[PDB]
Amino acid sequence: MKIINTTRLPEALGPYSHATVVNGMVYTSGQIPLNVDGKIVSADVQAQTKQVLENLKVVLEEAGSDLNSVAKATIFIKDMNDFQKINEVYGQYFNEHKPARSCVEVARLPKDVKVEIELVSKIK
Amino acid sequence: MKIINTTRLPEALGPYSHATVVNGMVYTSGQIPLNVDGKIVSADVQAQTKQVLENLKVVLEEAGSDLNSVAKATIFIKDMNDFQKINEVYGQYFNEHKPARSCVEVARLPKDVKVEIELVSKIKEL
Amino acid sequence: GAASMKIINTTRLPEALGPYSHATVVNGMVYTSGQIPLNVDGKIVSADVQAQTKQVLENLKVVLEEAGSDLNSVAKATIFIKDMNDFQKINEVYGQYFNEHKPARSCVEVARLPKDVKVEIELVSKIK
Repeated sequence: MKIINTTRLPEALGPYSHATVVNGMVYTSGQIPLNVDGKIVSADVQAQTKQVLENLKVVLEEAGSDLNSVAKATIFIKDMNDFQKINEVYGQYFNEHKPARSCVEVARLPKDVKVEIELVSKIK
Repeated sequence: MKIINTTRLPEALGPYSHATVVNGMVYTSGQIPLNVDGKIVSADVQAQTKQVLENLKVVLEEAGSDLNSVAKATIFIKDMNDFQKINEVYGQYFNEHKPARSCVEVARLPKDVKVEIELVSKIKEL
Repeated sequence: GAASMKIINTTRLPEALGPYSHATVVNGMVYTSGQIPLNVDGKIVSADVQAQTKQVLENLKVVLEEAGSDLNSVAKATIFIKDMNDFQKINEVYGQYFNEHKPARSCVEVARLPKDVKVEIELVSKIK
């Protein structure tokens, strides 16, 4: 069991970590579109999707993995009408390597963000 | 990292794959009740549940797993008042083998379907 | 032919009625079913959200123990909730259980939970 916490990201306040690594796999926390100051970056859903994926890129790096090693993503979104915008940004991060995915519209996310994404990835 | 795609499902057009296999485990994408032509098969929630599970069966089999090898299912539904009906269909597929599961009602699913199911399963004999 | 794993169903909790099990153990990981706040008699324990969160975490402690795991071995939790206004109260209880070890987590507001409960939690854990 390894605990992954990096000051390269907005701190996990309270009782969670950015990721764990266990049995050769990285389990990330859900990322939301905060910058390193813990501010929501934009109201724009594309901009939020980018911040999320950038944050996750960092977690994967710090955990000993990368984007091309991701097995599964779960995308929780506030509006399914944003799906095409989100998908466009997501497809910039997952271009050649295409993980398994689920995407659902939830009722509400932390801090009223529009998109939250969690990954399961293999250690390199 | 093995990427799984099967021509018995509608083509993964978009940045995903029907499933991946990593460390002897299969992670499927969430399946929705589309046939191979990308069309929703029925409005009926039981017919949708059946199509989801048949779609998952083909993904598992293409990956070298099967429904009896499932570790965990997550069932996202549009209406909890349909739970017992969805449950009845799911129990026809998971009769002998009873994996772990969660089931929650979401606000909306892709293409306004009523049910989406993802699975984590183990590869047979390796 | 089926891939080898251990199915967990303990008499310490209300039976999983129908086509699921309390947990599975596969390739050194425990996958729990989502736990809702049912008491030893199978009933919703209380309307209070902190009582429900306690009951969920105590149920999950049971499942993890019976599977050969423990809270210190959890990789990832997902907390599904009915109302983000309960998050502070839920988090206060969660943090009492995950005080020394802090797993990866996601928390989302869903439209509805089984039995109209306010919180449901699932875990993925290592064998201890």
